[PDB]
Amino acid sequence: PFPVRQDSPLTEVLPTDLKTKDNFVARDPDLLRLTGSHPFNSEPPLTKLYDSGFLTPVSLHFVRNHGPVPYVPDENILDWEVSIEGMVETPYKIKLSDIMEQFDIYSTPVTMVCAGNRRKEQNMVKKGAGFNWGAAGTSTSLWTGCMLGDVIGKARPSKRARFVWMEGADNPANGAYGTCIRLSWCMDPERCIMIAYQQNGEWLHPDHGKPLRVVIPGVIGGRSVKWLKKLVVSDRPSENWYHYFDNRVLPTMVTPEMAKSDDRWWKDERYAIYDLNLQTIICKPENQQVIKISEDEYEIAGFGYNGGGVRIGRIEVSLDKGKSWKLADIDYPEDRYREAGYFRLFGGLVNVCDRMSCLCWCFWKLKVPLSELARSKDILIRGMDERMMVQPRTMYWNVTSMLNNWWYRVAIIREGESLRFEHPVVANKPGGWMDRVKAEGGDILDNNWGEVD
Amino acid sequence: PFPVRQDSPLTEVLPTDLKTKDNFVARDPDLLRLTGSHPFNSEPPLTKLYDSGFLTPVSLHFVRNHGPVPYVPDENILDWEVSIEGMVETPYKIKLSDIMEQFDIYSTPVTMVCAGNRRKEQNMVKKGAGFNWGAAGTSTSLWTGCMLGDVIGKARPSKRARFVWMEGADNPANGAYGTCIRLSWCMDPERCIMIAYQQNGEWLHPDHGKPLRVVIPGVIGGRSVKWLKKLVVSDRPSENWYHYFDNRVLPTMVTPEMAKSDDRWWKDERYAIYDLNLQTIICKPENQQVIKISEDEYEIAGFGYNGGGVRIGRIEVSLDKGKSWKLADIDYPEDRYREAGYFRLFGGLVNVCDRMSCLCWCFWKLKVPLSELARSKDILIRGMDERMMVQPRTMYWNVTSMLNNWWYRVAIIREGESLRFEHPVVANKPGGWMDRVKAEGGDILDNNWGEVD
Ligand code: MTV
Ligand code: MTV
Repeated sequence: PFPVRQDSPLTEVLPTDLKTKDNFVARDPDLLRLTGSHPFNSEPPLTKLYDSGFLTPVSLHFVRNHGPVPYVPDENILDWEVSIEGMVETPYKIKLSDIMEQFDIYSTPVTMVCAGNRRKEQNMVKKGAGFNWGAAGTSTSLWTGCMLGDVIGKARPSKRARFVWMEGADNPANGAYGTCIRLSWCMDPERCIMIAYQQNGEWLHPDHGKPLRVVIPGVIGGRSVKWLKKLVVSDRPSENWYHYFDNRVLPTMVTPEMAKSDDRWWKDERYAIYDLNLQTIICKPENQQVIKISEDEYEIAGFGYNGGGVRIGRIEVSLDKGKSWKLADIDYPEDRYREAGYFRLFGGLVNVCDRMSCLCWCFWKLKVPLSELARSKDILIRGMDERMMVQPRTMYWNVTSMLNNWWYRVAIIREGESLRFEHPVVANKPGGWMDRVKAEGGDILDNNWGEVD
Repeated sequence: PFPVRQDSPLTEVLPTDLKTKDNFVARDPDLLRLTGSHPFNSEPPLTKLYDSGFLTPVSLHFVRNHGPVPYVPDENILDWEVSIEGMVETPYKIKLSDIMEQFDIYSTPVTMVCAGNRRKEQNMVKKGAGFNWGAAGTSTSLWTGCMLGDVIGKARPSKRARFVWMEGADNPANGAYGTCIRLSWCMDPERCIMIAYQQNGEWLHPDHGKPLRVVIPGVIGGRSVKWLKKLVVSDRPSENWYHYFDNRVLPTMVTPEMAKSDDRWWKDERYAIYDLNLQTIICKPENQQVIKISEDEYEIAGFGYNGGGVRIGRIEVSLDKGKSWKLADIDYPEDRYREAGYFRLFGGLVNVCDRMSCLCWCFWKLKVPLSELARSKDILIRGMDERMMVQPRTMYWNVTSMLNNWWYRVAIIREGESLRFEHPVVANKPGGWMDRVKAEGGDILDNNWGEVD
């Protein structure tokens, strides 16, 4: 009735991982390494992400590890303990077995996305402090677990409390990875924030937080803390190093030099990222794909996602550099779950039907004549949400190069009787229109995306 | 400790109103008529809106009446009845006196804004179906009343219910003005949706819904139904004519001719406006203001507002056509109320302190050297919210020309030793850079805002 998937979890640790601190972690070879062999930060290839459909296989899900994966022995897992302390009436410590036994379990489709997705495009303009991501720093899954809200609810947060700090078990360079989320979001059924212990029917792979993680829909991955150990109800935001010095969109005029040499650019919550911005990405045609000109339709296609559970109302494609726009047909598989009423899946209640929010990505398609693309220099795509907030033409360059959501552009190159298509960049190799434009010497932030007229 | 204001309510009915169906309505002469003498749709002049500060005087508050104001005798007011029916357990009818006596009362600062604000700018490009608004289709007030949520709560909405229809007592051309809002927004303390019977300490003026109206913060005025009579809890959106055929941002490529000749462009909720988009507006320098060049700072200034209670994180000004940007200093008087804890005002609880949302506009300032403006063709301004959603460069032209939130541009005209400044348009007269550009024959949607280089 709606998408469901569980695959075989991988066994083979790859030679590259055998040589590394994560020597016990079986990882899909198709994932594209972005900080070398370790720590593991990866995205699937864009075509495999799209071709997988609404649900990304666990093994192709993107990984973002700031440091090494903490070793977790399966024969002890159920006793994995999490601490609920802070501005509560009744602090307590709960183990996973007791999470499972005492709280209502749900299973829920959730798009995850990294703050960094589409970062390389920023890097091509001006190299910042972050490693390249392509456009596939997103993956969608079914997550099974309880509601953070219920766990936190049980300790009786005080009236002055505003934030739930989360802290993991891992040990990145600057210590335990930790950040926070707002308390009332935890309490809001529409946001549906979980403590998850399964993903696409399987107990968590180590890269995805085994045994236990927070998953915060409509919010950057950065706030979905893996290998969860502490939850601290508080009146103010986290003071973890990783809350301050990562996952912020600093004002465009702030330079890497200014941010290195002034701590307090990082100490204003106004630049701290929670809810994602609206992104739309073109997947068909693919990077470097060639197609013979004819009188036929080609189905341009992609996906889009948004923040705060706000639905994307329209996706629009221009072949004339944004002078005119064509309305794409959007598909929202989350509505399949919504339409379907209550189900039990992987031992959890499927209750999207209780909500109106869009916690997941969606897919769009638009057929145009190959002959219309023949007369075009590019495909552009943008989305607008139900707040009538649209993606910008202009790039918002920022130090961490996060949340880069300016219109995604695929260049159309005429070659005799065919067309070749270039995406902006490939995640870990050259091969995009941006690579070309750098060789030509174009200013990518000019009004023609750095190209010649 | 925070802004408070109550003024004398006006008595004098103006000659123009004496001649009209609204012959009993005392109206401020400084307001600018936008559909002639009647129905009354007006905005204050931009400088008076800004100069009034955080709280707009009631008399200068903007009015949007689709038709005539229903006559309400003060000596009966308390018995004004409202009907709570629909998918509830216990339908009931409550009169105002009993609203006041039985529900908790609150007093709350709320920015209102019309869907149509900044519409003329769209009209200058291509004339649509809506009457010109300038940039002052917004006003901020203290509103006193109960929570829609509590009223609706008392009837016990059913589990399948998703929407609260609202219907007024007035009789526009197509009958009772009605629309809706989502039920869970009604239940959400952060949204803080009221049934208000006072405004800046005074019982409601007739233009603002006397005796009773809904006020929905962070949402377009259109959903804040005046002269309230029915509330209908329902599983699906309103079917009022005014819900369908007003207050929608139809896809840009949809023409007035296509929308006239196809009903169903208006029957997709995805284009129905609720939460406002992010707007920033420049108020200083004013329209046509002249200033002598010197080595002095000038304080560029304005306001901004956003939807869904999402704070505006940054306001940025460019003097170089958006190549570089300067960070403005934002002031948020709503935080004054937040910081201040619990108070009683006009018989209502001031409890912004309970919330983290921004339901109100904010003010920004930026000092630049007059000599830097001297070398510029324009001031541009944009904002970005805490969802890292920024206003667009590009205009989103649409049939009703609503929610036009592309960067607001003030042209700088060099005249010997002074500078003259032109805002895009004046609400009800010529006098802007857009008027000039139309006389020159410029394409306002081109990359130089229709101007010559
Ligand atoms: N404990 C912990 N350590 C991390 O380094 C860590 N990184 C995260 C980021 S930062 Mo980003 O907004 O820079 S995307 C993202 C993800 C991704 O989870 P995945 O690896 O399961 O896809 O989990 C977040 N949770 C974390 N939790
Ligand atoms: N009963 C009723 N009739 C209206 O014509 C009507 N118009 C509204 C609109 S449509 Mo717009 O998004 O086209 S701004 C706006 C306002 C403005 O209220 P004000 O006149 O008190 O400022 O109230 C809304 N509520 C209404 N209520």
